[PDB]
Amino acid sequence: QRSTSTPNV
Amino acid sequence: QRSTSTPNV
Amino acid sequence: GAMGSMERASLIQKAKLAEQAERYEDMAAFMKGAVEKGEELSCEERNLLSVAYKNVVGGQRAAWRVLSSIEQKSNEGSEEKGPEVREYREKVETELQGVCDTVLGLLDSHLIKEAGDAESRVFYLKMKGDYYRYLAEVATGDDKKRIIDSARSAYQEAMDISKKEMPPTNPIRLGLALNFSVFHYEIANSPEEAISLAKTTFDEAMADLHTLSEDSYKDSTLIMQLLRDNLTLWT
Amino acid sequence: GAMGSMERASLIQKAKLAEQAERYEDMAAFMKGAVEKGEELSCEERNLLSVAYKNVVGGQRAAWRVLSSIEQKSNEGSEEKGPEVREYREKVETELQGVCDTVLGLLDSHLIKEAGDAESRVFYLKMKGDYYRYLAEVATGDDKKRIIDSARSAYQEAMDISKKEMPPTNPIRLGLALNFSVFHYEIANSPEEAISLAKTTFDEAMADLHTLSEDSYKDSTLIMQLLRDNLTLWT
Ligand SMILES: [Cl-]
Ligand SMILES: [Cl-]
Ligand SMILES: [Mg+2]
Ligand SMILES: [Mg+2]
Ligand SMILES: [Mg+2]
Ligand SMILES: [Mg+2]
Ligand SMILES: [Mg+2]
Ligand SMILES: [Mg+2]
Repeated sequence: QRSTSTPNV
Repeated sequence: QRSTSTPNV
Repeated sequence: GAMGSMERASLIQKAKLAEQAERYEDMAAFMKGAVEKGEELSCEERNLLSVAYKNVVGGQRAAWRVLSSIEQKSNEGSEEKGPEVREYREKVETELQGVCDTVLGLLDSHLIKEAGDAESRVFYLKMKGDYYRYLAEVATGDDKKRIIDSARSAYQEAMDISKKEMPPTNPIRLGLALNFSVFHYEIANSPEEAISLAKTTFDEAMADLHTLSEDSYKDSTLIMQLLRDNLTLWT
Repeated sequence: GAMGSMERASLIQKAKLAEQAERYEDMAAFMKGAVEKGEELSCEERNLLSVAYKNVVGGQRAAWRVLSSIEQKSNEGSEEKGPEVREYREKVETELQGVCDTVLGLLDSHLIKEAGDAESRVFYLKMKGDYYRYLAEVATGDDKKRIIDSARSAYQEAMDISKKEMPPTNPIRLGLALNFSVFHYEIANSPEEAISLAKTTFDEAMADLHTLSEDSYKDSTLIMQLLRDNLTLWT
């Protein structure tokens, strides 16, 4: 499962 | 609310 | 003909990959290239063509509706914002029309004329009706009427063949009837025709389900449920 | 410079419309045009630029991962299917690299050099690190090392400025730390560095929340939760 990067909003 | 047309699969 | 140098089978392979990757613009381009090889399409290939373009135009239609709603709101004590909303709606609209024209062009040169089996001919005529319907959704000019008539004519030819040549549960026959019913309700200002067509189609299919395998049953009942959903919305 | 004839303000307006319509390729093209006007970008405009390109490259990355997985499976008693999977993965990869190069080019000509406030400079350096990181995800050649180093260098410069000039709860500082921690874990083979950075960042932010308004609290805690999600995944 992939690490979370910054959201796009 | 929009009518349902054929699915795309 | 950017795809002119690629093998037919490689185009079909890459269309399937593009589908898996949710790259529908690429999928459509690969399938256009495959069509332009000039051979008729198998059932699976026809469905790849349809899925690709339906996903592309579906995204365009959704965007157009967003922009059209903003534009309509702008035209109500709304502050003047200049030409940009109209310009950008027009940009999207033109691109949508271009995709419809491309599909129609494939159908006219030469998919329909080479399609002799009912399954292929109905499929392509349904496509023709659908892409004219999409053109009709955005039409306002001296030609909305002619576009509507083109959709109607394609759907009607498809219907006539499907009724003669396919069982009432055939998924293409059902899907055609579904989409033509949407045309009647949403485009042609004929809700009673829409309701009648959906009801008759559903009922005749119901009465033929007993002839089907478990898997064909599943295919037919999926589309029948859509007819029912529209009937519930419309009544 | 297809956007060279459009007013800056019209480009920004249309970028916002494109965002509403989920037309991120158009959004990115409008924002590229706005950048190329040569004026510095406001905070809102910087965010439009970032949202646009992140959505475009995000779709490309997802597609690349699908295709790469298929390709890897092909290279295991797998039947020979010919060059098509590799070709199409390469097509997508090249397009992804092109988008990264375009963003990097905007940053280099001349967003970063004109950015003197910490908020702008950190934002652009974070972007630089991120797009090199995306290039690193697909790199295998004699240059994966140099690409990794370019990402690292950009992130590090951003970190140094953010630590000097911004509070520990600043969302850009937090987001930078989040993305740099991902770089460490996913790209640089440094999971312990990733974990340390995420933990320190979270804890220092926690200790500064008391200084914030309700709305700033909400902004900071959103990103802090992402740090926590990674820590939970990684430990
Ligand atoms: Cl426009
Ligand atoms: Cl390719
Ligand atoms: Mg050949
Ligand atoms: Mg027009
Ligand atoms: Mg009545
Ligand atoms: Mg001007
Ligand atoms: Mg390559
Ligand atoms: Mg350890």
